[PDB]
Amino acid sequence: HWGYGKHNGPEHWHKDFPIAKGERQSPVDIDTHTAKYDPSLKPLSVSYDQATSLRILNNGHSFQVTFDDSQDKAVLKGGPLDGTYRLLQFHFHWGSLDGQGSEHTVDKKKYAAELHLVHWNTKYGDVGKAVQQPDGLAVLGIFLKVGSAKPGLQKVVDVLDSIKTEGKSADFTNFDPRGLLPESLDYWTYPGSLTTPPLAECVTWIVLKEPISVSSEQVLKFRKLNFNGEGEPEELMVDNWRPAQPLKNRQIKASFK
Ligand SMILES: NS(=O)(=O)c1ccc(CCN(Cc2ccco2)C(=O)CN(CCC(=O)O)CCc2ccccc2)cc1
Ligand SMILES: [Zn+2]
Repeated sequence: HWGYGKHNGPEHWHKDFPIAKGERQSPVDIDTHTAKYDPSLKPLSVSYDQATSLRILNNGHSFQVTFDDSQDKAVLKGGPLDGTYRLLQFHFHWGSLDGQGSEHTVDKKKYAAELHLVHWNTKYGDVGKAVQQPDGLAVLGIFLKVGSAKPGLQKVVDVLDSIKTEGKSADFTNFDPRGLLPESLDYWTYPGSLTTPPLAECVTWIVLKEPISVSSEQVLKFRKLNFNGEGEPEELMVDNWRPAQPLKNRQIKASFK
């Protein structure tokens, strides 16, 4: 029922999910002058060498690549995190135009898209239990700007024709998510939430400072996806981003001076 349109978009979500007006909702604007360097943060550890991708799918609000999280293969540790977080899936949020699409903003600047690599804290045993914990998930957020192509994204782009409509999926094995990362792991971090219903307040956000560049042709292919299912009226999957939410009683910490 929820979506991104006028009658079911983010301004309506609170009716079914009252935590939408909660104390640690995401995304937020990152005010770079107020975020404070935290020398206590340890270096991020992104260990994706053994990642095992499974499928790519259109779920009606984004497209997502899933991973086998049956074992400690692709894991995120360090930075603000205590313990080990397993990669479950990645997906994107994007705009109808290059000047919008990201969920987080930087000094109110919106990027053309935002990649979310979703990880869960293995101390809770399974992701369903983790989403009920304030420290259950860690999402690594990476901004996309339009410029040069990202070679590591092309395998994704070239299969989107096969999952145009909600409910479609395809095999997507042997995809290496390391090809989606920027050079620098400098980041901002803050406690927040899922940015789609149920908006659970279970996420440590780690947002990389350095965007990746993708080409206009790559992002154009994102915008040809459909929110609707096959055999329904075509509604292009664009502007599937939640806007910045109030920061409230939170501090955004920087890993870098
Ligand atoms: N944009 S964001 O902030 O990065 C972002 C926004 C939403 C989510 C979804 C997180 N959630 C919650 C959810 C609930 C409904 C929809 O979603 C799940 O992952 C749920 N689920 C699917 C995992 C999978 O198979 O992928 C786990 C399976 C499970 C097992 C036992 C009991 C309950 C659930 C992730 C990132
Ligand atoms: Zn997301």
